[PDB]
Amino acid sequence: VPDYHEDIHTYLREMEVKCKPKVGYMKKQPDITNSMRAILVDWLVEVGEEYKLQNETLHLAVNYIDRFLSSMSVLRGKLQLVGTAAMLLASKFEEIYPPEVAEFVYITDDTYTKKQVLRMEHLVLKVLTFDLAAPTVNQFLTQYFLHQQPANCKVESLAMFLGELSLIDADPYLKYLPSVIAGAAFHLALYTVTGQSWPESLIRKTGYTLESLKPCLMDLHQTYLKAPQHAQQSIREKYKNSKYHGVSLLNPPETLNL
Amino acid sequence: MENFQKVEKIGEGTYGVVYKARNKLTGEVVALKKIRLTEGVPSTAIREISLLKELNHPNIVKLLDVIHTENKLYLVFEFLHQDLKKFMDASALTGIPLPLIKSYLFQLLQGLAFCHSHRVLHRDLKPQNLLINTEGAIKLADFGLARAFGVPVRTYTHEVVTLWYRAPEILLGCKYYSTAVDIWSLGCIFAEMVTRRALFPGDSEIDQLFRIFRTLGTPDEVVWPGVTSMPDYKPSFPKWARQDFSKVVPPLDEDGRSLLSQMLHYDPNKRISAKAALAHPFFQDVTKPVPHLRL
Ligand SMILES: c1cnn2ncc(-c3ccnc(NC4CC4)n3)c2c1
Repeated sequence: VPDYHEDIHTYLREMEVKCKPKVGYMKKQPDITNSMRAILVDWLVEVGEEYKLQNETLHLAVNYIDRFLSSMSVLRGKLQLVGTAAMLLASKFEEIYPPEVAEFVYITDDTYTKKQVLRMEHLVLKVLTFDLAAPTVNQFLTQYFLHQQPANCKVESLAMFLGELSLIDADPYLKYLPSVIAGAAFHLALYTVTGQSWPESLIRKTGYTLESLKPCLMDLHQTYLKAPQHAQQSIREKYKNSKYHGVSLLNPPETLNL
Repeated sequence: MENFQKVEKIGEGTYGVVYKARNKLTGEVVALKKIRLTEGVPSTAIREISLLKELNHPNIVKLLDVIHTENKLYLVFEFLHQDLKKFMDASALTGIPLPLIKSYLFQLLQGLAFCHSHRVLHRDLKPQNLLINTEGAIKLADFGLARAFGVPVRTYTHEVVTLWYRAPEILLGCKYYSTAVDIWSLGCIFAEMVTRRALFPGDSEIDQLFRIFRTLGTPDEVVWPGVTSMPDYKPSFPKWARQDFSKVVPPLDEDGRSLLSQMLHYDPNKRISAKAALAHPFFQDVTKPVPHLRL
């Protein structure tokens, strides 16, 4: 049905501001670097594939991790326990039949006890003040795809891939709201596949002019280019698959003509 | 948790036990929802809290506080006296007056409209998840199977949802939910307040499907484009004829039927939204009457 789509967009747009992590938190974390987090997020992509989880789960998990770190000092040896609990909560929130805790214990090479993971879950919930219904780059792409004419999976599959890549690198992608990263993702994917641009309808829906997306769109184009060199390679592997139309093997355009 | 006095059990269910309780310090009367704690916090409890916390509305139950211990987790609700099912059972002889049925439906539709416009599907609307007070309010409760649909919600292969209020698209095995399934449920509840009897009381999935058919006809490709393709459709399905809605809901005016037929529309895409139904002629004269409830 159409009647709610508009109300939902404006709601998510309102909510994404609220459920958003502090921009410059990593510098205030005295024992974790952006790298350490990149390594964690990429691992969660591996976890996601291993348990055939929705991409949305991953996207949530990342938001939980980021907001958690936004207010709790965490030591490096405990970062994975944070990552794990978040993936468990994201799974419980999103998935139809979530994976057994015993199994989130199992994927950490038993670095943590079953009792450790469960206690972390309760602490994540506390810090996040139970607010798990977060807007994601994924939720925003879903809304944008309705504006396609017609639906083009390669475009969607590329946008998904592009927006997923954004999760890994806290620098620069904490700068931008999910709705923006999604908008940048969408145009870049559409431009690569069909040669078209950020459509007039979506400008009206979002309020984002293409020029307003430029900054983000500049960084995303770079991430896309340097994708095969990046130290984290799980997503590129994930999106080589025939299911996702092998989008990660499509050559980025060298200039964006902006 | 020590500032609360338990008064009595007022609800049952698989999700947990619900007690009426009193705040010893402020005097406020509440409904406590207990959950024992081994797979960590139950998924249903995780969804129920995080979602209710967004939805502040007069026709959605107010989650007042969540109190988390190590070994127990309590959800603190504003108190409401009884549910719609218990009221319906009690109105068996006398009937629920149409002015009140309208009132209830109107509010139900307002709760659902607010849910759906905040990307929340209830998924399990049935008379027991709907709470009424002595003053004329009715509110959507139990959000354990509720879902956020920023991304479209895939349907479970073993639908744990109630059988009688289940939408045809689910029973026919569609891939995703949509707001349409919540409207269907309400439709069935609306008919039930009118008829004093359950509209589609099936035994199994196929009995539930057949009961829907005997009344509204067996859908074809004309009335529902793509129905034949759906995974759980069968060619060997009987072709039942659509029944006269005056014989299905006798004491309902033309608008009432107009509205009911629209909530019970076959194609989920053409089925009325909660938002639209509020504008339907049926509600032009809507009031807010008080029900006569029992202890
Ligand atoms: C059934 C199932 N889940 N669930 N959660 C909260 C409530 C609630 C809220 C407010 N009042 C009441 N009391 C009603 C039982 C009469 N129940 C309730 C009732």
